[PDB]
Amino acid sequence: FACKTANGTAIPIGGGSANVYVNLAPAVNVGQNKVVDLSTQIFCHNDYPETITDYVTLQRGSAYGGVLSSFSGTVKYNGSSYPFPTTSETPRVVYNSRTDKPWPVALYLTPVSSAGGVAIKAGSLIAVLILRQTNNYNSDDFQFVWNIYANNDVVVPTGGHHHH
Amino acid sequence: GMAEKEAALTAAADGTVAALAAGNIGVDYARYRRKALVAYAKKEGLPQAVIDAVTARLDAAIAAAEAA
Repeated sequence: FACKTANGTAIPIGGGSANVYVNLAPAVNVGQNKVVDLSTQIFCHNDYPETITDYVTLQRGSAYGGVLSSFSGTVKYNGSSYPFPTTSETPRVVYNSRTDKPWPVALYLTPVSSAGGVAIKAGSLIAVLILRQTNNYNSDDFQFVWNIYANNDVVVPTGGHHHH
Repeated sequence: GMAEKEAALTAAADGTVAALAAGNIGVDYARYRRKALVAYAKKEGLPQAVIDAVTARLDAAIAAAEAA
C-alpha cells in the first residue's frame, strides 16, 4: 500500500504520524458544510499486487484536530456517510492493482453557528485520521496515523453563510 | 509457475528495502511487510532459500533504519 498527494509528494506509510498536506475547499450546504474532499488530494495503490492484496479501513477515533478539535460532523467513505469523530470502523477498500485510485474520503462539519467560520492558516493541523491495513495471507494488521494539514489559508464556515 | 511467483516475491522485497531507504515507509510497516511476504512465500510454496535471502536483506534494511 502506497499513496501520494496531488502534487506527487509520497505519503510515508507507518513510522510515526505522517503529515499529509492537502488543499481545503470548503462548501456551505444546508445543515452540512464540506471541509475537504480528500479524493482529489490523495491517491493510493498496491505497489506489488502479485504478492499480497491490501485491505484498508478508516479506524474509530478519527477526528478533527488543531483549531477544529471541538467540531463534529460527517465523513463520506466510499459512497456512505458515517459520524465524525468515527465511532465504528469503516468498510474496507481493496487495493489489488498498481492503478492509482482516489482515496474516497471527504470530511464535513455540522453547522453550530449562524455565520461563523474558523481561520485556517497553511500548516495548520485539521484532522487526525487513523487507518488500518489487513491482507489476504495472514490475520495481521497494521495501524497508522495521517495528520491532515492545510496547505492553504482558508476560512472554514461553521454556519449557513458564504464568507466574501 | 513458481519462478514467476519468486520474481514477484523478490521485486516486492526489493521495493520494501527501497521504500525504507527512501523513508517512504516506517520500520513498523517494513516489519509488517516482511511478515506478510513470508506468509505469501509459504502459502505459495516458494523455495526456503529464496525466503531466507529475502528475509536477510529486509532484516539488514530494518536494522539500518532503526540506527538512523
